[PDB]
Amino acid sequence: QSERAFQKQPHIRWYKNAGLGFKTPKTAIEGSYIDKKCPFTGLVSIRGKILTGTVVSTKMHRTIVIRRAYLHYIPKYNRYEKRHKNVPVHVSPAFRVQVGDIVTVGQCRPISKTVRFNVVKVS
Amino acid sequence: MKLNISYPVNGSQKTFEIDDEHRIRVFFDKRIGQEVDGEAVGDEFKGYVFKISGGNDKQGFPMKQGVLLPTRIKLLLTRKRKSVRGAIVGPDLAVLALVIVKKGEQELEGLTDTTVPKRLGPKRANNIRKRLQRKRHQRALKVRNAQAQREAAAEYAQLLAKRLSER
Amino acid sequence: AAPHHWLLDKLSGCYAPRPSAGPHKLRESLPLIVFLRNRLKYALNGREVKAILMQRHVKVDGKVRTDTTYPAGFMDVITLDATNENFRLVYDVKGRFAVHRITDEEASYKLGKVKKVQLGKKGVPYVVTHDGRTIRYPDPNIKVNDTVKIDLASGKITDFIKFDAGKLVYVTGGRNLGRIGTIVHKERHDGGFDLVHIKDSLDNTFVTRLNNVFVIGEQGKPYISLPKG
Amino acid sequence: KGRKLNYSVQDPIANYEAPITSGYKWSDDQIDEFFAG
Amino acid sequence: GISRDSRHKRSATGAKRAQFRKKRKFELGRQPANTKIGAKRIHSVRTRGGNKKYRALRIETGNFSWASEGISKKTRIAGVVYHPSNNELVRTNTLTKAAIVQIDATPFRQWFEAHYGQTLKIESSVESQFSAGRLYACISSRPGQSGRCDGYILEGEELAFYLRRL
Amino acid sequence: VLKSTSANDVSVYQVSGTNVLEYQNRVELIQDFEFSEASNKIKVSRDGQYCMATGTYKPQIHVYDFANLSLKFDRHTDAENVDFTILSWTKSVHLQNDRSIQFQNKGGLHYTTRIPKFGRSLVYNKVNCDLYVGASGNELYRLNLEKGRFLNPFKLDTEGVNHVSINEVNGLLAAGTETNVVEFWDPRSRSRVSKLYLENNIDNRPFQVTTTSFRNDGLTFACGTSNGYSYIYDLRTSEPSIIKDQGYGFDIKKIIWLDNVGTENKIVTCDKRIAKIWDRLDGKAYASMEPSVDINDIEHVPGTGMFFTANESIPMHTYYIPSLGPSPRWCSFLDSIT
RNA sequence: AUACAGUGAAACUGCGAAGGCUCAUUAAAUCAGUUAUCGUUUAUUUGAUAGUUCCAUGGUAUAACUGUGGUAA
RNA sequence: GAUGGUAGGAUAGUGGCCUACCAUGGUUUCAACGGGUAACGGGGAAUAAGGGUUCGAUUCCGGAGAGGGAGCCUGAGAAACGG
Repeated sequence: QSERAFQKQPHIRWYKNAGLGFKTPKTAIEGSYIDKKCPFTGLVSIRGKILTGTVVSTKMHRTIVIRRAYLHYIPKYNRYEKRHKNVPVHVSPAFRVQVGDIVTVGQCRPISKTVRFNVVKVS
Repeated sequence: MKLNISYPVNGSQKTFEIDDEHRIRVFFDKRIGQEVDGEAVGDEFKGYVFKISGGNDKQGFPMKQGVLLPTRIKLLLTRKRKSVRGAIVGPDLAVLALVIVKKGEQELEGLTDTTVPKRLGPKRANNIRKRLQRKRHQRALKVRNAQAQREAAAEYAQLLAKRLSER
Repeated sequence: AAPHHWLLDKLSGCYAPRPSAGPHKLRESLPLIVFLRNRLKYALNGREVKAILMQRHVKVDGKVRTDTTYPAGFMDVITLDATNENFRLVYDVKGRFAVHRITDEEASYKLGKVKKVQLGKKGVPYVVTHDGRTIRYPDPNIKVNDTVKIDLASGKITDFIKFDAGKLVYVTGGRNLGRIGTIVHKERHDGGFDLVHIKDSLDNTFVTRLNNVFVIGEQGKPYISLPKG
Repeated sequence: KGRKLNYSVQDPIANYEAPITSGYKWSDDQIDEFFAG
Repeated sequence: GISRDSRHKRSATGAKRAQFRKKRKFELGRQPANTKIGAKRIHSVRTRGGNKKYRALRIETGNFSWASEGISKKTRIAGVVYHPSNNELVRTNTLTKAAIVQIDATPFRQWFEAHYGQTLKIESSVESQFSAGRLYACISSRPGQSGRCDGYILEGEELAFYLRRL
Repeated sequence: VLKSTSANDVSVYQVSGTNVLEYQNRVELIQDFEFSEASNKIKVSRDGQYCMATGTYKPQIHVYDFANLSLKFDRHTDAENVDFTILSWTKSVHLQNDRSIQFQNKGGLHYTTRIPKFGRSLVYNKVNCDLYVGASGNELYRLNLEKGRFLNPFKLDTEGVNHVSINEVNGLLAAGTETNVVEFWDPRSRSRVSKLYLENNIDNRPFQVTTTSFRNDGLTFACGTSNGYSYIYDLRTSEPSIIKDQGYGFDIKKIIWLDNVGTENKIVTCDKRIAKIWDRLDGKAYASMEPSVDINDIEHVPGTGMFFTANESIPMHTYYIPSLGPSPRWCSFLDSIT
């Protein structure tokens, strides 16, 4: 689990808890995974709001592309055209998310150009 | 040329309009700080030595001490492009400033034989030579500030100790 | 150019008084010029309200604070020396600043919502409020959104009101701004529309936020006196 | 290899300088009989 | 440097027709000061009020930390052999954060002989540098921002973690 | 009268040294000659004025007018530089430590282009106008200033090249590689002509050649190393050479001739701390120019006996030799002060 | 009022001006609200907040000012 | 640099914001991306008026500019209407 230089390690194995109703799996408390930006050990802290939806693609690593269809009460043509949204998300050592898989994410500390959300739950 | 001359310790200074430029030609191609004799600028002031100290040329432009190039050049001074004549003196100076550091063979009824005094004596104590109630009040307010703050801090830290004992 | 909270008549002028910086925010306060001059009318213009501020009649939160645009926000007890004027100003039911008159034993204190508790430096517990009174050493059971009672002679917390299900809460913020009744429901969500819900005359229901609500007492016994109609 | 080696033609340098006809003061025959070996 | 804004570049949707704006003061990218070895010269630049920033260019006196006891002691700099955030950076021999640079470990010899008595439990491939003098150590501090050269020594696991690389 | 360092029966002088009554007898030649604590590279233009000195932190261009004895401007360029040339007057081309290339004009910053790999050296061709840029690897590139194209890059050996130079009277492209081979290409044919190998007698470690030079006869070639060892070369029995170990010997960076002033067959060598000067056909040191700080590189002004270094201190040193030649027309009272 | 003592040209100082016209046409990217910054800067407002001591007071160097001048300026 | 990962640089800091290396991604028929004006008009941007029903109160059209591009400096705040 070390394919890059420069002392791949936690930055002070290490373990913390964001709290607020989201579990930390036992390999993510005491396991060999580094958890650089996975918020359970991580360097990031949790805040903001939590969004939920199924996925479209998980092709690249550390990219979870959620879909999010939601109801909105349209008054214009008085029928509901169905919503769709997208958000990239970093991995977690709890679930290899495949197609389907309604999961939720919490807002924190922009990681790439467009990701502020990291997976905290699978159900 | 005109020669400004200054005898500094007596406090005297006067200009002298010296024509007849082969008298002047002793100063030529001698930059600022290098000394000179009275013998080749005059005969009536022999045994004289003048440290040159710059001079405005015609068109009024000054020379600053020690660069090069006795024509005019455009430098950056106190930062903007100001024109400044070179430190070396040539044929085209209007006035040239001189400090006489040894009187030679003739008295001068402008420089030597006439002098001005200084301005006024010193004002500072150490300059004349060469509070304690505030020292009471400073020390008293300092020890009172200590006996207030460093005791009050522990006086509410003990209230934290009471809250921790009751919790 | 005015907000809604000041109860400011439109036939007044063109430039509206921006409050200066201070304890509260700009959006949740009224300055002393809009307090004294054109609300309870102890002045007629800015010159004479500056004159009485130089005379120093005002004693808001027990200190003088001679300033025209001093942002008196929620329940800062304005104290005026002549005719022993003690004024606690709260929110009414339609968004304005209802300035209730109180007495001396009630203006000897105020209360404040706690915002955060910190282990800041050198082992010192720590508490802030909406006027920012960084007072030393409360108990460990100060959660967010509880209510301290400030001493107003020194700064110490004297009493403490715990935020839980079944407490009398005041809502300052959003579309519920200035309501009282605090019990139909409790619902703590995980990031928004999370609150304790407030009744009405027919005990209707309401939604707000945690930070937009803060406790003032118990079900029938607040030690703040409240105005009536 | 995106920005790496764009084989394009660029606008301000297309006539930034101008060549010279004779150039080298030697001859090309002097080049050949200079480094035959 | 130039910038810090998304306006000059494309987002996750592929947009065009940028032509946006004259760039502001708060998109300030300063020049990349590649810190080297020399005589200690730190430029004291200003930002955000009296926020002085120490931009080190020629720093030497690295405070490098003995790992197993945590003893940050003073030494010199030799050169970085491997740093593929730029593989030309080690060709030019600069000194940035997270670089693995070589140190004449003579004060670490002094501390070992001073708080242990004898000279040489510690690993063998760093005992070879205990004997010879030059040990590998990785910079922690930021000379381009904080102006300092601090670091941590290589002791065993992290040593082989870099020696298998290069 | 400026003081002179001891040497082999010869005199040199420094102006703007680390040490250079003195305040009131100041001997300052060029006003505002000081940088931000170091110096990158200095060179003097082909005409009689306008020397250019590259910057150190917030790196600049610093053109000094010799007939005004001060600074003209300082274009704070975008990145830190390593190598550049001057193309007459106002145009000039630069390349930075990143793989980018700037074209400065009278208005400044006419273009910024790039090369695909990290570059180390640049030279310009007076004939048909293609700048050759040496970089890391198999790659020695061209940017022709005629039609702005790119050209079919010259295929090198493994590691790369430290310095490229073309010969002046006939055009023989040098490229100082890492594996001691000098890789002479032909600027006519765009092909190799020779792969000359460099030898010694000490052989400490596998040195890399870092400096290449020619002169205006077109028959000899001055070679360097990464060890402090000058070399001469001719076509006449091109396998051996004459060599010059230097007494400290880290990396020689500047070896330049004296092929346009008097006191002939003389050459300047320059490694990191010292710069010396010796004679051809014997290999004996004429003089040396020991400063109080290290040297980033040097340059020699044409027609006269003066040198301009770029160093690691705040000012730059100028070195005057009143036996190699006189001081030039804009410095024509240096022979009157010292 | 024989070391200062009121008027006060011209000089240092504290601050003043604390937000004004024309020209080429951007579709929630210009804008408005909102979430957050234990992801960050902050003059001013407000509340808080300092414990290392071997054998009666420290130095020249510049003004303003005088004096000699240059230049059409 | 398109999409992300690792590290460094620069930052007031988050950030492919920039560079080395690596992977070939990402948005879209549930409307990507692109087409124009009564975009001198519109969007609550806001005051509303005791009968004017799209006239009728205002913030903002977009960003720039101090002869022309370029570089630098000052400050709690600037790429300054005053260098």
